[PDB]
Amino acid sequence: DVVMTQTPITLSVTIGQPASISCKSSQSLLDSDGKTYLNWLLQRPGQSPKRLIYLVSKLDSRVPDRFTGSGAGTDFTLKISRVEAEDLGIYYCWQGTHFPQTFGGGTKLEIKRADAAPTVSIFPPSSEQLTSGGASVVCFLNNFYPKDINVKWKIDGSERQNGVLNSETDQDSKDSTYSMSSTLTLTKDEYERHNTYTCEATHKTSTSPIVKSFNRNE
Amino acid sequence: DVQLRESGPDLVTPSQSLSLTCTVTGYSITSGYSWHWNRQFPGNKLEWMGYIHYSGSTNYNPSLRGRISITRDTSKNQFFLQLNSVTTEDTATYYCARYGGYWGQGTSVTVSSAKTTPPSVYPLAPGGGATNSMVTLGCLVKGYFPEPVTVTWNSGSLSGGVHTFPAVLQSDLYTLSSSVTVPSSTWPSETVTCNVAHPASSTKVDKKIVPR
Repeated sequence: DVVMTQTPITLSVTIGQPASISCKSSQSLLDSDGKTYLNWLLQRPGQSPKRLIYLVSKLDSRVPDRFTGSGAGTDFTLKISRVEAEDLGIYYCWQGTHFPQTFGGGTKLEIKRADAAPTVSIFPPSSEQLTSGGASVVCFLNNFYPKDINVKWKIDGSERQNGVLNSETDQDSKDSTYSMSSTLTLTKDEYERHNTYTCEATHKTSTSPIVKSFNRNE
Repeated sequence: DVQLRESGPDLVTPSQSLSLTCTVTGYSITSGYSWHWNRQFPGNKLEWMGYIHYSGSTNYNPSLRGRISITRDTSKNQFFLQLNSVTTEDTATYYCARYGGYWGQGTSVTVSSAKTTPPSVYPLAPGGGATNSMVTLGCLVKGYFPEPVTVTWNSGSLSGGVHTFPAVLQSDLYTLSSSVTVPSSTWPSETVTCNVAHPASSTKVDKKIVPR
Protein backbone atom coordinates (compact mmCIF):
# COMPACT_ATOMS: atom_id res chain seq x y z
CA ASP A 1 0.00 0.00 0.00
CA VAL A 2 0.99 3.66 -0.41
CA VAL A 3 3.59 4.76 2.16
CA MET A 4 3.97 8.25 3.64
CA THR A 5 7.54 8.98 4.76
CA GLN A 6 8.33 12.22 6.63
CA THR A 7 11.68 13.95 7.02
CA PRO A 8 12.95 14.78 9.57
CA ILE A 9 11.70 12.55 12.39
CA THR A 10 12.43 15.31 14.94
CA LEU A 11 12.81 18.97 14.01
CA SER A 12 14.55 21.36 16.40
CA VAL A 13 13.01 24.83 16.15
CA THR A 14 13.13 28.17 17.94
CA ILE A 15 10.06 30.34 18.51
CA GLY A 16 9.94 33.19 15.96
CA GLN A 17 12.27 31.46 13.50
CA PRO A 18 10.84 29.57 10.49
CA ALA A 19 10.76 25.80 9.89
CA SER A 20 10.23 23.34 7.03
CA ILE A 21 9.02 19.71 7.00
CA SER A 22 9.06 17.18 4.14
CA CYS A 23 6.76 14.29 3.16
CA LYS A 24 7.35 11.57 0.54
CA SER A 25 4.78 9.23 -1.02
CA SER A 26 5.63 5.85 -2.56
CA GLN A 27 3.21 6.65 -5.41
CA SER A 28 2.04 9.76 -7.24
CA LEU A 29 -0.85 11.32 -5.30
CA LEU A 30 -2.60 12.77 -8.37
CA ASP A 31 -6.07 11.19 -8.65
CA SER A 32 -7.96 10.65 -11.94
CA ASP A 33 -10.17 13.70 -11.20
CA GLY A 34 -7.02 15.92 -11.41
CA LYS A 35 -6.84 16.79 -7.72
CA THR A 36 -3.97 15.73 -5.45
CA TYR A 37 -5.32 14.51 -2.08
CA LEU A 38 -2.51 15.32 0.36
CA ASN A 39 -3.36 16.82 3.76
CA TRP A 40 -1.24 17.98 6.69
CA LEU A 41 -2.25 17.81 10.36
CA LEU A 42 -1.00 19.05 13.73
CA GLN A 43 -1.55 17.05 16.90
CA ARG A 44 -0.86 19.30 19.86
CA PRO A 45 0.08 17.39 23.02
CA GLY A 46 -3.00 16.26 24.96
CA GLN A 47 -5.53 16.73 22.15
CA SER A 48 -6.71 15.32 18.80
CA PRO A 49 -5.31 15.77 15.32
CA LYS A 50 -6.30 19.02 13.64
CA ARG A 51 -6.35 19.74 9.90
CA LEU A 52 -3.87 22.34 8.62
CA ILE A 53 -3.80 21.93 4.83
CA TYR A 54 -6.12 19.84 2.61
CA LEU A 55 -5.28 19.95 -1.12
CA VAL A 56 -1.49 20.25 -1.26
CA SER A 57 -1.52 24.09 -0.94
CA LYS A 58 -4.97 24.97 0.47
CA LEU A 59 -5.04 26.28 4.05
CA ASP A 60 -7.76 25.06 6.43
CA SER A 61 -10.62 27.44 7.22
CA ARG A 62 -9.46 27.98 10.83
CA VAL A 63 -5.65 28.16 10.45
CA PRO A 64 -3.38 31.27 10.31
CA ASP A 65 -1.56 32.09 7.03
CA ARG A 66 1.93 31.27 8.45
CA PHE A 67 1.49 27.66 7.21
CA THR A 68 2.24 26.96 3.53
CA GLY A 69 1.74 23.77 1.53
CA SER A 70 3.84 23.12 -1.56
CA GLY A 71 4.76 20.25 -3.87
CA ALA A 72 3.28 17.72 -6.29
CA GLY A 73 3.64 14.09 -7.46
CA THR A 74 5.51 12.40 -4.61
CA ASP A 75 7.34 15.30 -2.92
CA PHE A 76 5.59 17.73 -0.59
CA THR A 77 6.76 20.32 1.92
CA LEU A 78 4.98 22.00 4.84
CA LYS A 79 6.63 25.29 5.76
CA ILE A 80 6.13 27.67 8.70
CA SER A 81 7.07 31.36 8.35
CA ARG A 82 7.49 31.78 12.12
CA VAL A 83 7.20 28.96 14.66
CA GLU A 84 4.91 30.09 17.47
CA ALA A 85 4.21 28.49 20.86
CA GLU A 86 0.97 26.84 19.68
CA ASP A 87 2.66 25.03 16.77
CA LEU A 88 4.57 22.59 18.98
CA GLY A 89 3.75 18.89 18.69
CA ILE A 90 3.62 16.29 15.92
CA TYR A 91 2.98 16.99 12.24
CA TYR A 92 1.36 14.29 10.10
CA CYS A 93 1.02 14.20 6.32
CA TRP A 94 -1.87 12.17 4.93
CA GLN A 95 -2.90 10.80 1.54
CA GLY A 96 -6.51 10.22 0.43
CA THR A 97 -5.79 9.43 -3.23
CA HIS A 98 -5.22 5.70 -2.91
CA PHE A 99 -7.10 3.08 -0.93
CA PRO A 100 -6.51 2.66 1.93
CA GLN A 101 -5.90 6.07 3.51
CA THR A 102 -2.42 6.28 5.04
CA PHE A 103 -0.75 8.71 7.46
CA GLY A 104 2.92 9.60 7.81
CA GLY A 105 4.76 8.50 10.96
CA GLY A 106 4.78 12.10 12.17
CA THR A 107 7.43 14.76 12.65
CA LYS A 108 7.82 15.93 16.25
CA LEU A 109 8.61 19.60 16.73
CA GLU A 110 10.80 20.44 19.73
CA ILE A 111 12.54 23.57 21.10
CA LYS A 112 16.29 23.87 20.49
CA ARG A 113 18.87 24.62 23.19
CA ALA A 114 22.55 24.19 24.13
CA ASP A 115 23.54 20.57 24.80
CA ALA A 116 23.46 19.31 28.40
CA ALA A 117 24.85 16.12 29.92
CA PRO A 118 22.70 13.74 32.02
CA THR A 119 22.81 13.79 35.82
CA VAL A 120 23.09 10.04 36.38
CA SER A 121 21.72 8.67 39.68
CA ILE A 122 21.66 4.94 40.57
CA PHE A 123 19.41 3.46 43.28
CA PRO A 124 19.64 0.12 45.10
CA PRO A 125 16.50 -1.88 45.88
CA SER A 126 14.58 -0.89 49.01
CA SER A 127 14.44 -3.35 51.91
CA GLU A 128 10.64 -3.01 51.77
CA GLN A 129 10.73 -4.51 48.27
CA LEU A 130 13.26 -7.15 49.33
CA THR A 131 10.85 -8.41 52.01
CA SER A 132 8.51 -9.30 49.10
CA GLY A 133 11.42 -11.06 47.35
CA GLY A 134 11.80 -8.47 44.59
CA ALA A 135 14.80 -6.35 43.61
CA SER A 136 14.56 -3.40 41.20
CA VAL A 137 17.70 -1.39 40.47
CA VAL A 138 16.60 2.05 39.26
CA CYS A 139 18.74 4.49 37.31
CA PHE A 140 17.80 8.11 36.50
CA LEU A 141 19.50 9.90 33.58
CA ASN A 142 18.06 13.32 34.40
CA ASN A 143 17.84 16.63 32.53
CA PHE A 144 19.89 16.12 29.34
CA TYR A 145 19.75 17.32 25.73
CA PRO A 146 19.21 16.17 23.00
CA LYS A 147 16.75 13.23 23.18
CA ASP A 148 19.09 10.45 21.99
CA ILE A 149 20.90 8.67 24.81
CA ASN A 150 22.38 5.24 25.61
CA VAL A 151 22.21 3.22 28.83
CA LYS A 152 24.26 0.15 29.67
CA TRP A 153 23.85 -2.10 32.70
CA LYS A 154 26.65 -4.10 34.29
CA ILE A 155 26.63 -6.63 37.12
CA ASP A 156 30.03 -7.46 38.63
CA GLY A 157 31.48 -5.65 35.60
CA SER A 158 29.60 -7.93 33.15
CA GLU A 159 27.02 -6.54 30.70
CA ARG A 160 23.28 -7.01 31.36
CA GLN A 161 20.42 -6.66 28.85
CA ASN A 162 17.76 -9.10 30.09
CA GLY A 163 15.30 -7.54 32.54
CA VAL A 164 16.05 -3.89 31.76
CA LEU A 165 13.09 -1.59 31.11
CA ASN A 166 13.45 2.02 29.98
CA SER A 167 11.26 5.13 29.66
CA GLU A 168 12.03 8.55 28.16
CA THR A 169 9.99 11.60 29.24
CA ASP A 170 8.68 14.25 26.86
CA GLN A 171 10.54 17.54 26.50
CA ASP A 172 10.33 19.76 29.56
CA SER A 173 8.19 22.86 29.08
CA LYS A 174 10.56 25.01 31.21
CA ASP A 175 14.22 24.07 30.55
CA SER A 176 13.75 22.03 27.31
CA THR A 177 15.74 19.04 28.62
CA TYR A 178 14.76 15.39 28.34
CA SER A 179 15.03 12.71 31.04
CA MET A 180 15.10 8.91 30.97
CA SER A 181 14.66 6.07 33.46
CA SER A 182 16.36 2.67 33.21
CA THR A 183 15.22 -0.20 35.39
CA LEU A 184 16.90 -3.57 35.85
CA THR A 185 14.35 -5.82 37.57
CA LEU A 186 15.46 -8.95 39.45
CA THR A 187 14.38 -11.49 42.05
CA LYS A 188 15.96 -11.34 45.52
CA ASP A 189 17.75 -14.68 45.03
CA GLU A 190 19.13 -13.39 41.69
CA TYR A 191 20.05 -10.05 43.25
CA GLU A 192 21.98 -11.50 46.21
CA ARG A 193 24.12 -13.65 43.87
CA HIS A 194 26.09 -10.51 42.84
CA ASN A 195 27.73 -7.53 44.57
CA THR A 196 28.38 -4.73 42.06
CA TYR A 197 25.59 -3.09 40.06
CA THR A 198 26.62 -0.42 37.56
CA CYS A 199 24.64 2.06 35.48
CA GLU A 200 26.58 3.41 32.50
CA ALA A 201 25.35 6.44 30.50
CA THR A 202 26.65 7.34 27.01
CA HIS A 203 25.51 10.63 25.48
CA LYS A 204 26.81 12.93 22.70
CA THR A 205 28.18 15.46 25.24
CA SER A 206 31.15 13.16 25.93
CA THR A 207 32.83 10.09 24.43
CA SER A 208 33.42 8.97 28.04
CA PRO A 209 30.42 7.17 29.55
CA ILE A 210 29.09 8.64 32.80
CA VAL A 211 29.41 5.73 35.23
CA LYS A 212 27.47 5.30 38.47
CA SER A 213 27.49 2.12 40.59
CA PHE A 214 27.22 0.59 44.07
CA ASN A 215 28.11 -2.58 46.00
CA ARG A 216 25.61 -4.61 48.05
CA ASN A 217 28.08 -4.95 50.96
CA GLU A 218 27.94 -1.20 51.83
CA ASP B 1 -20.69 23.20 13.83
CA VAL B 2 -19.58 19.66 13.00
CA GLN B 3 -18.93 18.11 16.42
CA LEU B 4 -18.08 14.46 17.16
CA ARG B 5 -17.95 12.56 20.49
CA GLU B 6 -16.60 9.06 21.19
CA SER B 7 -18.14 6.99 23.94
CA GLY B 8 -17.90 3.43 25.29
CA PRO B 9 -15.77 1.08 27.44
CA ASP B 10 -12.08 2.07 27.80
CA LEU B 11 -11.03 -1.49 28.76
CA VAL B 12 -11.91 -4.76 26.98
CA THR B 13 -10.89 -8.39 27.49
CA PRO B 14 -8.55 -9.88 24.79
CA SER B 15 -11.05 -12.51 23.59
CA GLN B 16 -14.06 -10.15 23.35
CA SER B 17 -15.18 -7.28 21.05
CA LEU B 18 -14.25 -3.59 21.28
CA SER B 19 -17.43 -1.56 20.66
CA LEU B 20 -17.51 2.24 20.59
CA THR B 21 -20.01 4.96 19.58
CA CYS B 22 -19.64 8.30 17.79
CA THR B 23 -22.36 10.82 18.62
CA VAL B 24 -22.23 13.46 15.89
CA THR B 25 -24.06 16.75 16.45
CA GLY B 26 -24.68 19.91 14.41
CA TYR B 27 -24.73 17.99 11.12
CA SER B 28 -26.74 15.06 9.75
CA ILE B 29 -24.93 11.80 8.91
CA THR B 30 -27.53 10.99 6.23
CA SER B 31 -27.02 14.06 4.06
CA GLY B 32 -23.27 14.10 4.23
CA TYR B 33 -19.85 12.62 3.72
CA SER B 34 -17.85 9.53 4.71
CA TRP B 35 -17.85 8.92 8.47
CA HIS B 36 -14.58 7.38 9.59
CA TRP B 37 -12.95 5.58 12.49
CA ASN B 38 -9.22 6.08 13.09
CA ARG B 39 -6.96 4.83 15.88
CA GLN B 40 -3.58 6.03 17.17
CA PHE B 41 -1.11 3.62 18.72
CA PRO B 42 1.42 4.36 21.50
CA GLY B 43 4.06 4.86 18.79
CA ASN B 44 2.10 8.02 17.74
CA LYS B 45 1.35 6.31 14.42
CA LEU B 46 -2.16 6.66 12.98
CA GLU B 47 -4.12 3.91 11.26
CA TRP B 48 -7.30 4.38 9.24
CA MET B 49 -9.75 1.61 10.18
CA GLY B 50 -12.82 2.20 8.01
CA TYR B 51 -15.83 4.37 7.21
CA ILE B 52 -19.52 4.32 6.43
CA HIS B 53 -20.79 6.59 3.65
CA TYR B 54 -23.99 8.59 4.19
CA SER B 55 -25.64 6.02 1.88
CA GLY B 56 -24.95 3.22 4.43
CA SER B 57 -22.10 1.87 2.29
CA THR B 58 -18.78 0.79 3.86
CA ASN B 59 -15.05 0.29 3.36
CA TYR B 60 -12.58 -1.23 5.82
CA ASN B 61 -8.79 -1.29 5.97
CA PRO B 62 -7.63 -4.76 4.85
CA SER B 63 -5.22 -4.70 7.83
CA LEU B 64 -8.27 -5.52 10.00
CA ARG B 65 -9.33 -8.68 8.09
CA GLY B 66 -13.10 -9.05 8.41
CA ARG B 67 -13.15 -8.42 12.16
CA ILE B 68 -14.53 -4.85 11.92
CA SER B 69 -18.04 -3.60 11.18
CA ILE B 70 -19.18 0.03 11.17
CA THR B 71 -22.96 0.19 11.57
CA ARG B 72 -25.24 3.21 11.95
CA ASP B 73 -28.31 4.72 13.63
CA THR B 74 -29.75 7.52 11.47
CA SER B 75 -32.50 8.08 14.05
CA LYS B 76 -30.03 9.43 16.67
CA ASN B 77 -27.32 10.56 14.22
CA GLN B 78 -24.71 7.98 15.32
CA PHE B 79 -22.23 5.56 13.80
CA PHE B 80 -20.56 2.72 15.65
CA LEU B 81 -17.23 0.95 15.65
CA GLN B 82 -17.26 -2.75 16.43
CA LEU B 83 -13.90 -4.51 16.44
CA ASN B 84 -13.77 -8.26 17.18
CA SER B 85 -11.21 -10.72 18.54
CA VAL B 86 -9.20 -8.01 20.26
CA THR B 87 -5.56 -8.17 21.48
CA THR B 88 -2.73 -6.11 22.99
CA GLU B 89 -2.23 -4.79 19.42
CA ASP B 90 -5.65 -3.16 19.46
CA THR B 91 -4.78 -0.88 22.42
CA ALA B 92 -4.96 2.67 21.07
CA THR B 93 -6.67 6.02 21.20
CA TYR B 94 -9.72 5.74 18.94
CA TYR B 95 -11.09 8.69 16.94
CA CYS B 96 -14.27 9.11 14.96
CA ALA B 97 -14.08 11.67 12.14
CA ARG B 98 -15.77 13.31 9.16
CA TYR B 99 -14.07 13.82 5.79
CA GLY B 100 -13.61 17.65 5.95
CA GLY B 101 -11.10 17.76 8.82
CA TYR B 102 -13.48 17.11 11.72
CA TRP B 103 -12.12 14.92 14.54
CA GLY B 104 -13.61 13.82 17.83
CA GLN B 105 -11.76 14.25 21.12
CA GLY B 106 -10.77 10.56 21.07
CA THR B 107 -10.96 7.91 23.81
CA SER B 108 -8.09 5.70 24.94
CA VAL B 109 -9.06 2.01 24.89
CA THR B 110 -6.68 -0.55 26.47
CA VAL B 111 -6.93 -4.33 26.00
CA SER B 112 -5.90 -6.47 28.95
CA SER B 113 -6.75 -9.40 31.24
CA ALA B 114 -5.58 -7.42 34.28
CA LYS B 115 -7.70 -6.85 37.39
CA THR B 116 -7.72 -3.48 39.12
CA THR B 117 -4.49 -3.56 41.14
CA PRO B 118 -3.04 -0.93 43.49
CA PRO B 119 0.65 -0.02 43.23
CA SER B 120 3.44 -0.94 45.58
CA VAL B 121 5.43 2.22 46.35
CA TYR B 122 9.13 1.89 47.16
CA PRO B 123 11.60 4.62 48.25
CA LEU B 124 14.54 5.54 46.01
CA ALA B 125 17.47 6.85 48.03
CA PRO B 126 21.25 6.80 47.38
CA GLY B 127 23.84 4.61 49.17
CA GLY B 128 27.08 6.61 49.51
CA GLY B 129 28.89 9.56 47.87
CA ALA B 130 26.56 12.48 47.03
CA THR B 131 28.49 15.21 45.21
CA ASN B 132 27.39 18.80 46.01
CA SER B 133 24.31 20.70 47.26
CA MET B 134 21.83 18.88 45.01
CA VAL B 135 20.76 15.27 45.57
CA THR B 136 18.16 13.27 43.63
CA LEU B 137 15.59 11.01 45.32
CA GLY B 138 12.65 9.07 43.88
CA CYS B 139 9.65 6.77 44.23
CA LEU B 140 9.20 3.47 42.36
CA VAL B 141 5.52 2.77 41.66
CA LYS B 142 5.45 -0.90 40.63
CA GLY B 143 2.78 -3.38 39.57
CA TYR B 144 -0.40 -1.31 39.24
CA PHE B 145 -3.41 -1.38 36.91
CA PRO B 146 -5.11 0.37 35.21
CA GLU B 147 -3.66 3.80 34.44
CA PRO B 148 -3.19 6.49 35.59
CA VAL B 149 -1.47 7.44 38.81
CA THR B 150 -0.55 10.83 40.27
CA VAL B 151 2.76 11.36 42.06
CA THR B 152 3.48 14.48 44.12
CA TRP B 153 6.13 15.49 46.65
CA ASN B 154 5.42 16.95 50.11
CA SER B 155 1.75 17.14 49.04
CA GLY B 156 2.66 19.24 45.96
CA SER B 157 4.81 21.84 47.76
CA LEU B 158 7.86 20.50 45.87
CA SER B 159 7.63 21.42 42.17
CA GLY B 160 11.05 22.87 41.21
CA GLY B 161 12.94 19.73 40.13
CA VAL B 162 10.33 16.99 39.64
CA HIS B 163 10.01 14.47 36.80
CA THR B 164 7.54 11.68 36.43
CA PHE B 165 8.58 9.13 33.83
CA PRO B 166 5.90 7.68 31.56
CA ALA B 167 4.47 4.32 32.63
CA VAL B 168 5.64 1.07 31.08
CA LEU B 169 4.20 -2.44 30.90
CA GLN B 170 5.82 -5.25 32.87
CA SER B 171 3.96 -8.60 32.87
CA ASP B 172 0.49 -7.06 32.33
CA LEU B 173 1.04 -4.32 34.96
CA TYR B 174 2.29 -0.74 34.81
CA THR B 175 5.43 0.68 36.42
CA LEU B 176 6.90 4.17 36.67
CA SER B 177 9.06 6.22 38.99
CA SER B 178 9.02 9.92 39.87
CA SER B 179 12.33 11.70 40.43
CA VAL B 180 12.89 14.75 42.60
CA THR B 181 16.08 16.78 43.06
CA VAL B 182 16.65 19.06 46.08
CA PRO B 183 19.61 20.55 47.99
CA SER B 184 21.15 18.31 50.68
CA SER B 185 20.74 21.15 53.18
CA THR B 186 17.03 20.16 52.93
CA TRP B 187 17.56 16.36 53.03
CA PRO B 188 17.70 14.48 55.33
CA SER B 189 17.58 17.78 57.31
CA GLU B 190 13.80 17.80 56.78
CA THR B 191 11.06 15.57 55.37
CA VAL B 192 10.91 14.43 51.72
CA THR B 193 7.73 12.40 51.30
CA CYS B 194 6.29 11.19 48.00
CA ASN B 195 2.50 10.90 47.58
CA VAL B 196 1.17 8.37 45.07
CA ALA B 197 -2.48 8.19 44.04
CA HIS B 198 -4.22 5.50 41.97
CA PRO B 199 -7.85 6.63 41.48
CA ALA B 200 -9.03 3.34 39.95
CA SER B 201 -8.59 1.60 43.35
CA SER B 202 -8.92 4.63 45.69
CA THR B 203 -5.32 4.24 46.86
CA LYS B 204 -3.39 6.97 48.63
CA VAL B 205 0.05 6.01 49.92
CA ASP B 206 2.80 8.29 51.17
CA LYS B 207 6.39 7.10 51.42
CA LYS B 208 9.01 9.00 53.39
CA ILE B 209 12.49 8.80 51.85
CA VAL B 210 14.88 7.68 54.62
CA PRO B 211 18.65 7.60 53.89
CA ARG B 212 20.97 4.56 53.99
